[PDB]
Amino acid sequence: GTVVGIDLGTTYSCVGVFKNGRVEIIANDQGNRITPSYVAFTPEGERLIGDAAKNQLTSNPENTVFDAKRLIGRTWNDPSVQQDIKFLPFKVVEKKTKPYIQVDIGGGQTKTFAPEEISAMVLTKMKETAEAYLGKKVTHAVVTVPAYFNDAQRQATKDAGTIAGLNVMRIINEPTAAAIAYGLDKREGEKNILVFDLGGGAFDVSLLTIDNGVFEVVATNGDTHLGGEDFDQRVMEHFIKLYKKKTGKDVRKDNRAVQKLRREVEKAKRALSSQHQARIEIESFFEGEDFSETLTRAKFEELNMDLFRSTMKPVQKVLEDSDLKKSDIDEIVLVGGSTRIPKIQQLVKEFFNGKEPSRGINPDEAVAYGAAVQAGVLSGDQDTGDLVLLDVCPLTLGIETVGGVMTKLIPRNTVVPTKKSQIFSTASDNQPTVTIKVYEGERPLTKDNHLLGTFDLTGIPPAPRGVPQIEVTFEIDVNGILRVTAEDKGKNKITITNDQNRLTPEEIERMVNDAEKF
Repeated sequence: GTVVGIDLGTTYSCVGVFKNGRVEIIANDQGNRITPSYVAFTPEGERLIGDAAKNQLTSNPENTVFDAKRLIGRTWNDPSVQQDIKFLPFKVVEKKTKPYIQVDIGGGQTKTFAPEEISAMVLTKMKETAEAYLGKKVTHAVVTVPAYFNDAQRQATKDAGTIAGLNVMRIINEPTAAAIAYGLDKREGEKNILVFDLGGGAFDVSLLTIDNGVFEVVATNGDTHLGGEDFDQRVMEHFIKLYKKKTGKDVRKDNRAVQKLRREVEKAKRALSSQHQARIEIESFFEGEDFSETLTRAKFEELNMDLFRSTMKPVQKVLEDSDLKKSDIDEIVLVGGSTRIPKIQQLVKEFFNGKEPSRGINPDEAVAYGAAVQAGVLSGDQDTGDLVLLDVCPLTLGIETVGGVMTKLIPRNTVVPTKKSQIFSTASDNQPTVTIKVYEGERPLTKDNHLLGTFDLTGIPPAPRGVPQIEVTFEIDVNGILRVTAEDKGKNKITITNDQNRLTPEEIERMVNDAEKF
């Protein structure tokens, strides 16, 4: 059928379709070309998704869910998850070592959701938006992820797609999608394009070469827990502390107070993109008292300056990894909602010695636009023109060798799909199982990198230590997701079992079925 492109964002999502020779970004039922990544359950049992969910946050905060993009593919004990919990009104509980979400779905009835199920609801809303515009069912999609997403975050996004009843044909890295929006139909030779992608929750920088519809990522780097949400938390914290100093009272555990502050902080941030001061006004803030304060642009900037400045380190790294200087950059493409912040634009400009970013790019839509073009290509639409993408893995994959040392299998910035094979053997006589832990990251020792998964090579026939010869192949697919397989080089196929913190097959089937009821 008609394959859609969905930008699944932390705070906002966007859907496009390639039709009649061009991309159309599809407006939702309220006329908005972006939709809040919010879900809510009214006290009466109505499920709200998008604008309606966000609009009732302050009256029903404990049963309004958002920020799921910063919870998927993470463990409960991740310090980033524990940071966000302080500013999230909904209950987050540990289940299967992961942050699950508990809400009241109506009439006092508790329900627990995996964060993938929240993202599935958002994807369902984006699918419905496209279906209303197209006048037909949508079964297939290209869905975006941050370039710096790890394996678990990628797989969790695909699982969200599955739970939404979508066949996710391709997971596309956000800056790659944005590069397509910039570069589609340009015949300007080969150019070095830097995409600076700072959204509601994640930060990516990618350097690409673009040449007449051929897009190649040379290097990428970022931080999947740096964006708008962090800047909002800094301002919320400022005003929580301001109230503490004024009254002596702590509002941090009052969800109504904190989320009313969130609403106002969002509006102020938007206003401060064009004004130098904004008013924070809350009628019934805490214990019958109102809240009435000013936020200057200078204060907003001061509260966030360390975070704003931290965005230049990934830019530095991508230039080094690509063997390019600042002066080799032909265009700077700014995408993501946080690139509307004047100070962010100034810092990027100053970092590039006064160079102006590319005009004609809406930072809220460019990623969706690119996703819709790639969806057009995967639908066989010739009006997209020749469109070739070469993308990379963001993180070095490795294994542990003697001394806790990170030993490389596949280095960062390798074009995918790619594979690496290695022979493994046993450490003791008659050992029936060999366990291999795979890590993601650039640090010297495995303990300072991220555990991707534990893989057990099982059914190894009895033999003396060191005699078995098992060739394990580690393959990263075009989506950026790892598959591990094994062959006895001495019955050829070796059964591998893995633990990668993924939703179980039973979970996914149950969650798919539950979603179909809505």
